[PDB]
Amino acid sequence: KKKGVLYVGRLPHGFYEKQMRMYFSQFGPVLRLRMSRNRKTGSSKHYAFIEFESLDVANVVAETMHNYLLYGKLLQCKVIPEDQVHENMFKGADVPFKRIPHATIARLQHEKPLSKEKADKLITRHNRKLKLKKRKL
Amino acid sequence: TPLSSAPEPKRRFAPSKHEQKRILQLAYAIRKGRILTSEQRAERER
Amino acid sequence: LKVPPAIAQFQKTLDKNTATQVFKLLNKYRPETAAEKKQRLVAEAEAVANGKVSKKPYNVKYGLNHVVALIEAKKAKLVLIASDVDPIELVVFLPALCKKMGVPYAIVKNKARLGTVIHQKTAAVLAVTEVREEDKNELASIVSAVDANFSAKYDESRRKWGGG
Amino acid sequence: ELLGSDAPLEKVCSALLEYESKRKSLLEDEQDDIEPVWLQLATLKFIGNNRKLIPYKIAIKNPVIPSSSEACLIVKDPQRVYKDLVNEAGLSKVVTRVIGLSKLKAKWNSYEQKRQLRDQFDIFLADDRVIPMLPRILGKTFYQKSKVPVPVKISKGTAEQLKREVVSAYGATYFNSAPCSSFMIKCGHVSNTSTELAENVESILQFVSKHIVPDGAKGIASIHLKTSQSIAIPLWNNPNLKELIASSR
Amino acid sequence: FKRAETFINNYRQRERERIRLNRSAKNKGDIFVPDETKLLFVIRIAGVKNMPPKIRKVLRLLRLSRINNAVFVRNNKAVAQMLRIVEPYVMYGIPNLHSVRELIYKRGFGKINGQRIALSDNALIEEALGKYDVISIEDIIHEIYNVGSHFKEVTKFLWPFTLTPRKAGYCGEEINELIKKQV
RNA sequence: ACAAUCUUCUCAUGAGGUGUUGAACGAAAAUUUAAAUUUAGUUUGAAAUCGAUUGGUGAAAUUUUACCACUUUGU
Repeated sequence: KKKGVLYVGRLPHGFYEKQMRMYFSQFGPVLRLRMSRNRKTGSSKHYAFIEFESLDVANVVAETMHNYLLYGKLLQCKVIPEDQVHENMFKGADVPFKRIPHATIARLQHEKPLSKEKADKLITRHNRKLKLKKRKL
Repeated sequence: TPLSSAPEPKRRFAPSKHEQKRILQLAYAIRKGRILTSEQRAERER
Repeated sequence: LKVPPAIAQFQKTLDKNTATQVFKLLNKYRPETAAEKKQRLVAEAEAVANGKVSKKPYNVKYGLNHVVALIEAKKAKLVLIASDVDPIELVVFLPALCKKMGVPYAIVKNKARLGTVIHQKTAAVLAVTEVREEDKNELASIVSAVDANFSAKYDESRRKWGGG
Repeated sequence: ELLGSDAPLEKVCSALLEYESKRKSLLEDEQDDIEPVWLQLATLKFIGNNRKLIPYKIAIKNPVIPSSSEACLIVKDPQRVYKDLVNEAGLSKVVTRVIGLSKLKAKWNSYEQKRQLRDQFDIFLADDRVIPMLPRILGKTFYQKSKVPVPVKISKGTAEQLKREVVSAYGATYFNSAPCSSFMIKCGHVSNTSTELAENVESILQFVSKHIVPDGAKGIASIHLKTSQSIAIPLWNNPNLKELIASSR
Repeated sequence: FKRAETFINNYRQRERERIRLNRSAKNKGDIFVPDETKLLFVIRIAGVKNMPPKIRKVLRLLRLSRINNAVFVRNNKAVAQMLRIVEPYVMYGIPNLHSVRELIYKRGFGKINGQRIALSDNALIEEALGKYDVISIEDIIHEIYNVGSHFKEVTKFLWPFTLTPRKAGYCGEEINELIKKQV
């Protein structure tokens, strides 16, 4: 009845969204799944939240998968109580992090053609800024 | 602390004397031809 | 029937996953067989018979008198006790001695499995005393797992009379 | 002269010595560490296709790494042969530890172990044939905490080459290329005087315009001199940077 | 059931394979291209679940849709590049004339009417390859060994060999020895 | 099935070798184009309890990409 939610920590590098889905579905089906990733590059934060339709299935899974010796890491599985579950803390579910390659997009705009007017806008107050720096010095 | 205060014998920081006893015994019988050497063991097999 | 706590503790053994990971480390440190020992010694014999300095060996420690002496000397990092020793009083003190000496210990299943590591039919207890530098992290992770999956688990259960 | 047909050096570098000195304002362990001199360079176009995890062997005459800094050498298997060569070359006090590649991969696997090894030495030198592996094995705990192994060529394995390479390695500044248009190069510290600092700047500029910037010094946008907390005093500005970028793009 | 460690191991292999394909494609577009052999034998060693899409497409093009499948191909720059991409899952070698004849005589089966039919009689071969000047198993073997114009048509007509039970990569003349162990 | 291909060097004299756990703390500078990449440094158990950034691009047959990254998702 009550939608239980389980927190999995210390995930070994490779136990990712696809890997958890096919594994935890053996104990019981999973419809949504989310693992935290960094804003800048999307690298896994080695911790995730997995929900379950029934609290009982979440409870038994936490029992058999707590302190699990996986890849030299003691996998931590604790059931999060409902009062600490937030509505907006499960957005972008099973969403392949669209890791924006900021290095290349900076280069593309860096290498993008710039007209004389664009260069004049690009110059802007750089001489004034240099003068301001000289005035400060 | 460890239960026993007895000093550590030198035998635990030196090559085993039991094996050296066997090595000299084996080396003797190799000279006397009692045990087949590794190089001539293979030749007898083939 | 009702069993005392010192005998009841042997029914709570290490889980399958942790035991399987424990024996992966143990199988790296098996003692050399009677055949492999003879091959190594005869090889050094020819180098002596004709004409001619090593490192300390690495292996898992076995034997009840040997292991108990290593625990008392605090030389053992991990002690694995068989769960089905035919006279139970042979190992009934080992969990208490390991607790007193601060030795991470676990009760594993199938004393035959312990014997297979040491090329013997049967071993009552295995002990890992000191491993190579490559396996320091693997042993350290196992000791942390034994702490959680055996010591943190049970514990309160091992002080209760079992059975009945 | 090479950069813009002019040499506005010496005066700025000498003035920077007094600029930082005026901004001066019991402990047991003390050291001769001095604030580094950061030579900021700006390029009109991006200079890096991708993250290159090797330093640039910018040969210099005033070393930025003091001879009191410990060194760690990484060699290919076996490590005993190169350990004997280091001892026979008189580099025991400099090259404290020689680690074979297999031993480095195995005996240092934990992140804490890698961090402990990183903090045990001040500079890391690696064989050129084993440098491409060190991106792994060493990981982010090395390449982000200002510890980039140096590609020292010891292929033939002789004592005189070891002494020359280490002296060359110590007497040089390094910079890890990254994809961007701005970067900082270590030119020295306050201990080096003005004239030596100026010599370091010009030598670095020649090296930068040769093997770093594809179009040479003509592609340099601006350059500034800075310290850890000092103001980035503009060393030089391109008189035609604005029109060059407009015409190129 | 499937243990959690298995899924990570499959993932690590997938990430391992992705980098290897990235090595071969970018900055290393050079293949060995062995010479002195116009025909080579390629056998798919093994494959894993969730294999890379590029590797599967190469296997489908090379007709290696199943493991332990042996196919004879002509040495070419395009073939070498495809072989290098699928090198981890495919073993290549230089077949021998005696080995090719033995394979055709033992496990030589063609694709007649979309079905794998053994070439037990020369009548089927003659009817299927009337325009290719092939009427017997010996003629097909000779054309394959000599790598003629109709060898490509003969290869398409011939079904892939099933050399069920090995090293990975190029095996050279040792691949012919494995044929003796299979036929 | 906790196993698998991360370079223990090549070419040509120079040019290459494309690969890094996460979290936290913390500078002051530069160009790009506040947001973005560089960027003094540091602390740590392969540590972890919302904070997913959410663009471009292809490639199978729009859901599918767990990096497809502009050079930008099945020969």
